[PDB]
Amino acid sequence: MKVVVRVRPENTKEKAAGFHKVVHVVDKHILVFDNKDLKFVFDAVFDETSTQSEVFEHTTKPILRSFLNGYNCTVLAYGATGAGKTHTMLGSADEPGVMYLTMLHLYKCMDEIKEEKICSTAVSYLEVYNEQIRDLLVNSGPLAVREDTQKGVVVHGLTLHQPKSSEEILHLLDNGNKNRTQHATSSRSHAVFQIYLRQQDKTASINQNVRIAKMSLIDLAGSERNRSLLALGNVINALAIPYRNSKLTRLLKDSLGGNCQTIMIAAVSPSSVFYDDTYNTLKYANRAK
Ligand SMILES: Nc1ncnc2c1ncn2[C@@H]1O[C@H](COP(=O)(O)OP(=O)(O)O)[C@@H](O)[C@H]1O
Ligand SMILES: [Mg+2]
Repeated sequence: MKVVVRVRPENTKEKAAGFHKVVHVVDKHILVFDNKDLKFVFDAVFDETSTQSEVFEHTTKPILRSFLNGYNCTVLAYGATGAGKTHTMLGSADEPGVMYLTMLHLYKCMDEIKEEKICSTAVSYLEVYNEQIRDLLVNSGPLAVREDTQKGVVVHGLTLHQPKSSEEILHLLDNGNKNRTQHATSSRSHAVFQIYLRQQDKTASINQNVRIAKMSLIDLAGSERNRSLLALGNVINALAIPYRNSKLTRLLKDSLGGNCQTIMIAAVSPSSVFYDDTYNTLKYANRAK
């Protein structure tokens, strides 16, 4: 598991009331929390000026190399409410986040390799709220987690989609985000965007049985002081396995387990009003390595 940290910039109000900053980014790998004057080291640290592109380049852009080699991949956006999880994963109208950037790059990579491999993909978007799985793109009752013969986790009843263009990708993700359980969006909504890749050699037959590769991009529930969130942590400690303890971890039974390429983007607010939130998130992220 790769672990990176994203420090968001303070908002207009926070700056006016200019309280002391609780996080100081030294360089690409090192930050300082706070006294306690704690030095943390991470695979990557993105400061207040980081663009979506920089985050993408150091997160899913490399992991896509693994995805196109048939490895399941997982990206977990973790941290307290207001820290940046959604801006990072979904983004805004001006700055599309990691889900969109990932999808465009995937489409570009599939086009580039068409002389070596035959590809097709689909995506789904679901929520876990209160141990209930809801399809975010079609109004349906809660769904259950099953397993195929090859120990692929399936969500029976989840709809699959094929947005071809930039705008369809944006529209799908926006619709999905608006159907998350409301509070603004509930702080306890986990949102799980998944991409399914079928890939085969040029010379294989068109119905060769091929394992579907899965990338999960996950905007987690807020960690501010929820069986799913804590179960996630039980699994993460463990690894460094209680997958069954929760709906979320059951979901990821095939997507965290050794083999998979996984990354955590710990989002943190730098303001001293979020001292405790940030301290806990930083300790959690430090645990995940
Ligand atoms: N790095 C960023 N750059 C600019 N604004 C950000 C950034 N990260 C978060 N924000 C802003 O702070 C806010 C809270 O971010 P959000 O992603 O919704 O938090 P979370 O999903 O972790 O609860 C939003 O208004 C968002 O636009
Ligand atoms: Mg959010």
